[PDB]
Amino acid sequence: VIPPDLRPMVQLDGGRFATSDLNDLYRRVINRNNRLARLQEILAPEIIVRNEKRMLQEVDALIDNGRRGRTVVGANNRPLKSLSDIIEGKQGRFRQNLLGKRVDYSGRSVIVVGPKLKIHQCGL
Amino acid sequence: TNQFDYVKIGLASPERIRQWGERTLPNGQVVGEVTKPETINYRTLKPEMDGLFCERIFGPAKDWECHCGKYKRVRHRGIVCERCGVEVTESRVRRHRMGYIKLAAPVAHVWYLKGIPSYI
Amino acid sequence: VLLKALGLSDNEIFDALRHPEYFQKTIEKEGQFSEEEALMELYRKLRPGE
Amino acid sequence: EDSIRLYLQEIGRIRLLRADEEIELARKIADLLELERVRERLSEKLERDPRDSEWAEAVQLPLPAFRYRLHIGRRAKDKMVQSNLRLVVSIAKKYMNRGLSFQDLIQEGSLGLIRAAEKFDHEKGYKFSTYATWWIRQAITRAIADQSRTIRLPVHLYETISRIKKTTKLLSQEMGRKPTEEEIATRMEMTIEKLRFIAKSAQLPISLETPIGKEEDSRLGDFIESDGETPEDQVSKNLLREDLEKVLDSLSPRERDVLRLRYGLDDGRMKTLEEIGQIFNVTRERIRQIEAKALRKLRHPNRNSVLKEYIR
Repeated sequence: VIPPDLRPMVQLDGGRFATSDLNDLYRRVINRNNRLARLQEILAPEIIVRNEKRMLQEVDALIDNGRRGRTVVGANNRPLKSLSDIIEGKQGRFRQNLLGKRVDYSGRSVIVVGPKLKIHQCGL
Repeated sequence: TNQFDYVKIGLASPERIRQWGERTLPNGQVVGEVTKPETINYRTLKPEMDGLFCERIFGPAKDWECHCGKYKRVRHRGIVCERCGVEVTESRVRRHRMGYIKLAAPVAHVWYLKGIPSYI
Repeated sequence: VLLKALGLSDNEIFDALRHPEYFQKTIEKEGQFSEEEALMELYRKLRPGE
Repeated sequence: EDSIRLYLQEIGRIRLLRADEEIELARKIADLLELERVRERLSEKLERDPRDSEWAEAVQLPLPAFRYRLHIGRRAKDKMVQSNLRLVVSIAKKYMNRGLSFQDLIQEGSLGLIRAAEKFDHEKGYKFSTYATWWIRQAITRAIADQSRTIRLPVHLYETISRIKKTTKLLSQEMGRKPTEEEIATRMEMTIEKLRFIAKSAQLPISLETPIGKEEDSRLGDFIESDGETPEDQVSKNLLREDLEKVLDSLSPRERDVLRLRYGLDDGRMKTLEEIGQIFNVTRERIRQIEAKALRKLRHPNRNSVLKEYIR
């Protein structure tokens, strides 16, 4: 289970405190795990236990909202970016978050015509 | 740089992932897990017990401060909140600690499963 | 077709009339409706199990 | 491609077996009550349970014979259980998913069912159709909202947030829609501030990984830092902190070496007046004086006059 500070819960004052999208996986997953066990003992019918084991193996969604059950839904029925959906696409961390970090110290201003200066040197 | 050399990779394993995650402590005891869903309580703003953002097993929030409280200043380097699971440092160690849901059932990993290859 | 609604005696040779299935169905098609109209391709493969 | 369908699809045919077996179960309803109830009364006198089968019944009971009481008495409160697993959909529908999942809003309802049987009540005069539900809907709810917003809510709050304005909605009578204003607080006997307190604490967190907008280069949350150090004050403070002692260079080392860092500084912040009293010159006085001496060996503005820009 990944550490908390990094999936973190975020801060916007007002009550709209965004939180995250894998801790809710968990949120699932832990509950499906505990509530279950918390059947075991009472050993009541498997209709509420053996049937949950699937709602337990369902943790597969944690690992991928998306392979193989229908995905679970997000704020907009999105494939809740699975923990296995962070460093996966070109826009998914991974390379873009390392091979192509953005980075600091430099400029980004419109390059208008300015042939007055020489070539070996630019005009800042 | 130097300290690292080359990266092997194999199927991980509980009992092997049972080597990290848990962090026994001189309460003399045994800490790893998590059990119960959580972020912080609403009113206060800090995780709880278990708790997915634990301020104890996971570590600090305000840097060098036991959830038990009575904890300020830093220089300590072993603190274990006498009466809590707060073992402070810098609030950095928190980023370097994992736990586990401890599946009651022996669930299998989707990454073999419907896997394009479906090794399993 | 017509084996789920308006299963009127050969109503197709009354609405189609011109070459509906070479003018007379095919092999594989039978057009039984007694238990197909509102009861086939609806549970006979559709929507299964009950 | 569906386990909900599964529920159908294997229990949509499950019936209620009528309510006649209620008494057939009643015999067992008890009997189990017993069999345990003894066996833990017997836990409870002693041995905290000898883990003995016979003690599984205060009255005598041949092992296999009583093994027939249980299992049979159990399928009684198990078949009927599996049987009473159709109308439950009512609770699902009424509570859709309660910001969770239809299924979780029925499996938590299953936590009911059992919490019926037991304290379903035989020889009552009608089915738990008016009592089973009861649990059901009191067991879901409790969940639901225990469940699901990843911030647990106390009920005194997650209900005020859904009552303070609800009431008002109706309380709007004799007023203009949104009734009064802070009188609402008074109406429910509260202080606005707590009200906002409750108002603020509502809705839910934003995605923080949702598209910035109509366009892309955007899951939200590409999107803040709180704290690093703003390189600026990490190259500052070190200089400052370090200099706080690195400019300690306008005094003799009798104090420069000791009181340098008050009683702590750089330290968590302490080892104090006593200690130095001993720790350095078997003093107790000399701490305060030579410390005051140095405590001024820096202030007349020329002493250590190289960090005046500090103005801090």
